[PDB]
Amino acid sequence: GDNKPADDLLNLEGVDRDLAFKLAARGVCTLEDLAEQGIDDLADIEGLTDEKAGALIMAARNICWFGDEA
Amino acid sequence: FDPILLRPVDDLELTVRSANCLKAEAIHYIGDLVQRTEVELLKTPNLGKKSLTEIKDVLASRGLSLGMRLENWPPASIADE
Repeated sequence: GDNKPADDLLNLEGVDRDLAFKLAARGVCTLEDLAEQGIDDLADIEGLTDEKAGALIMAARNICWFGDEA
Repeated sequence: FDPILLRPVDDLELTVRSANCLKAEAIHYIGDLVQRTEVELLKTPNLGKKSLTEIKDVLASRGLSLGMRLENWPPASIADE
């Protein structure tokens, strides 16, 4: 599966195309799916660190919970 | 002193995964859970979407995660002993 990152995950701030591809390789496709992943699930990829992986989880979740506000 | 708070998050009938989430923050006694508000916890990645569900289950008992605030931890009930 190409596992291409959705515009939401690719348009996520703090993440580059390379990081978006690695995260998408885990079946994740939309920024929301990325939030579903946990810091332990992000550790699966060495490119992502437990600290960087957690920062991406809250960032993605914040976009969904705070998505109502521009 | 609420016995659910004194009990170790590991004692939670839920799988260790539930306690592993909060425990990951250096928490061993559910009491610390009431010390921090769920919001402060939802602001951390250490928690997983599934972990949140387990919290709601225990929160249903209203015994822990009631948004309480403790100056230290041991309530007048525990007293010196």
